Amino acid sequence: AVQQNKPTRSKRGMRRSHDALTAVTSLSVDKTSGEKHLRHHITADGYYRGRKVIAK
Amino acid sequence: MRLNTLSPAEGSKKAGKRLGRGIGSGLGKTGGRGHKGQKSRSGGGVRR
Amino acid sequence: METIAKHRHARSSAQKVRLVADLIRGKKVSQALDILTYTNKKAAVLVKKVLESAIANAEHNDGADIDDLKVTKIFVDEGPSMKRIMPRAKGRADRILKRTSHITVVVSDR
Amino acid sequence: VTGSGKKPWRQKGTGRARSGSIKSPIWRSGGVTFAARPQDHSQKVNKKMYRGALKSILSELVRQDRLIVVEKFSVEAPKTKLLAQKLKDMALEDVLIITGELDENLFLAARNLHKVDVRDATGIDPVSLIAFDKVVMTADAVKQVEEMLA
Amino acid sequence: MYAVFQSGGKQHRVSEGQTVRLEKLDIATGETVEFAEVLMIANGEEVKIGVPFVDGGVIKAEVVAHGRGEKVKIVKFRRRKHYRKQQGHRQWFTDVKITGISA
Amino acid sequence: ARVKRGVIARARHKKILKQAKGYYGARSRVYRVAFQAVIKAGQYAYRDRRQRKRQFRQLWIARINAAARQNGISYSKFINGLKKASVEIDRKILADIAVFDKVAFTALVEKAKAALA
Amino acid sequence: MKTFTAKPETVKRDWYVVDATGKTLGRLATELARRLRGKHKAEYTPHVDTGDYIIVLNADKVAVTGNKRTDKVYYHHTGHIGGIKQATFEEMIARRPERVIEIAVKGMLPKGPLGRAMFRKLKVYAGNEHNHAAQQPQVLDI
RNA sequence: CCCGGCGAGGGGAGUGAAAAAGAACCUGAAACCGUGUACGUACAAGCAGUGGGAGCACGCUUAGGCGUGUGACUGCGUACC
RNA sequence: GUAACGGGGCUAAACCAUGCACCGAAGCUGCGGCAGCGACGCUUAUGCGUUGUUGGGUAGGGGAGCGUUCUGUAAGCCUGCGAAGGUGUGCUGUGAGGCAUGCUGGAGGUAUCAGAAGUGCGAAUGCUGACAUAAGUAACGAUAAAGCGGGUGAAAAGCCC
Repeated sequence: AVQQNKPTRSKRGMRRSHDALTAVTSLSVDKTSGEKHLRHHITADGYYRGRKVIAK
Repeated sequence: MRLNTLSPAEGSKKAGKRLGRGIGSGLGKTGGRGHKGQKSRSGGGVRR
Repeated sequence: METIAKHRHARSSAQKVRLVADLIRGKKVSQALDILTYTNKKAAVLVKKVLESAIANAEHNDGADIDDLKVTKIFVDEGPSMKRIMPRAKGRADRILKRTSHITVVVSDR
Repeated sequence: VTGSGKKPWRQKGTGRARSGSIKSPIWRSGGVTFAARPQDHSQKVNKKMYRGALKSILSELVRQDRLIVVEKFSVEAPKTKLLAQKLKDMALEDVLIITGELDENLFLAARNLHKVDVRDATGIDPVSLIAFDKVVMTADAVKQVEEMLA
Repeated sequence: MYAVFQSGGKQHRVSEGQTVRLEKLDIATGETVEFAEVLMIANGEEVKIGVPFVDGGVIKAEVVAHGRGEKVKIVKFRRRKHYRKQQGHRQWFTDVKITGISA
Repeated sequence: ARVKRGVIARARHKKILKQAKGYYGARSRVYRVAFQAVIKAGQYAYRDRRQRKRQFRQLWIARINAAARQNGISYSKFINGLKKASVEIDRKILADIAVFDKVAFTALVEKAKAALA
Repeated sequence: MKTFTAKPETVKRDWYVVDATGKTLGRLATELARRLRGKHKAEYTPHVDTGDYIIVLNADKVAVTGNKRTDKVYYHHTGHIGGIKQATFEEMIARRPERVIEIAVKGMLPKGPLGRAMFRKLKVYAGNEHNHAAQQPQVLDI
């Protein structure tokens, strides 16, 4: 459209409260090693439930 | 020395209207000419 | 012991930086550095080097310890825009402004 | 303002200000609407007010004891070090020397001193005469001033 | 214990151990305020009095500050018409502290 | 004589905007909206000098009314009774004993009832 | 001097049991509203919701007196269908039997919010079954 | 010297009377976005102001009914040209 | 959307007859502050005391005062022993205004009182600058599309292979 007036700065922050960037919910270690993790993927060295993955 | 203690004769200084200064002043807008018409604008039209 | 890191004229609009930054306000340095790591975004790696640089000069130099270090200020400001002609109706040649950000990390033990 | 009679104009009633002239006084810079014209404020000076105001100041100058009135006050030459060395001896500072006799050896003197000045008694300046500490005078100046004042 | 007195054309309720405010006095901080013009003392039970200036009553007092307040502002105004005008006053006062009021 | 124009207003502005502290949004930060609000604020403040005293007298009247009504007389027969009863300059604000220690108020009513006709 | 005023922690309230079987709708209702503000008592304050806590013991046999009963239909227009829509005096007694007493005392209470704060202190229940035995009600005749 | 890609920016170390003079460097508002503190916002609605006010922090209030900031709640209340 | 008592309520809480009452405005009045002016006293270009009616006010008149730039006393005096400027607060006057003061600041500053005036902005759908806003909205320029691994490189779905 257009608008009536220039808006207040409280308005700008209420409009931005829901669009806000969302939590990662803490971190992972492997179930099967002393190696640090990426949640519910397999690491660059294939550790998750072992075997081998990403041999590139 | 006595300098800078002078002032004009009694009531001699009228001081006069400045106009156009403040809005809470009484004096201001138009000049003491009122709203709109030939005599409110800058000097043109009617002959003496 | 207090440290500023800035990166000024960095390639992001400051609105897009302020988004990520408000996730990590007040967090303490180690908890925020984990929160940033599991943010996949390219903005989050750009900011990492400046946040990490803040943290590194307390871990060294004039500082001692990083365990009570906290992100005391974290803020982003309008950097220098290069102005470009936007193609638009009836040969309308309106400005589109290609933004950069001035990014400030302040960490302190404070 | 010279160098363009151009109208930015292209009517009013197109969503904007009147944009009236590129020489209009409000047009950023280059000239404002009532900026100064050559000023001359000197008048006639009415002789009977002038000469009679002065009769007041000459009486007031003796009543405040500021008029010394030395007979043939003079120095050999128009040299400040000579007049000034005369002035230290008389215990005087920053005084208005008034000539009665328009001799060049006093009248070109006193030049280096900031707030010592020399003037002639013919048409004496009423604004200088209320400044300075004292009026040195001669009796020759008293003669010709009263004679401008009858 | 509560009482009524006259500050002037206005009447005031006040208690024992109460500091209370009225329009400025001539009386100073280092002087004694006393009120024989006590209109009632409300005692242990409601009083049945008709006639004021009760003789068997005092509010004994003191001034504790003579000062001037803050400046209040007065607007006289009429919209759209280009009439606006202003007056100030800050007003002097006395605070008094009640030591009196007999049982 | 170049006169600067506006280093006087910077102080006039600052007096208005200091009086407009405690006010919302633009009111504390824009001279244009500070100015509208500061004039309006003092007109009301000066109005309520008088208006406060009238608004309370209504609360004053209803509190002499609740004591009297518990004591089975109406406020207007009691106040008119007191008027007929001898002198007393009196006041509506008088009965503190109405809200608390409600055992009193009776001597004034008993007087008011006695003068009643 | 300045005026004294009341405060929310000092307000007493108490629980009152109001017998209604001799009464009629509006002569109960306007005394309840008064009391429900604290306008029966010395409030001496503009801003603190005082009131009493009121239990109505029954009220099922309250006559309206005169012919007003059969034209009182509590008109509302929530957001649908041409016409005003209504509900009968008879609905109010047959089901949720309070509602005739509730929406008699509603109209005596202020604007939006403040009138709701006065109202949530009043209860009627279904009638001759009130639950404030442990509360120890002081009886009141009006 | 620290971080970094050879980068960009900033800090530390050192320079000075001063870098709260660090290079767009003169002292420096307001528009601007962010931090830090006190206090508030889910019986809860309007020119956002006025009048009354629960509360809390601070000021040893010599505590002697007071100063400060904010303020649930609520009487009253229609911007300037 | 009741919505022709403002509403609840009221079949007497209505209306009518007689009469008493209360509440209800800066009105009527006293308290304390104060403006101008008649009368009188002092006796002044702009008053104050005693006494007095008085003081809502635009267009519009008329009188007075403040500051801003600069001059004159000011070639003097204060100044890195902390000046202009910046800003929060308090004091004070009817208002304009003026004064105190912590922080800041690294050189400047000052009345009285008169006179000269480019003389106080908030508006002209005004002019210029800094810079906000609707907005995390819309946009991917005939979709002569593209893939993923390795490599230059620190990094690669788009380069190079």
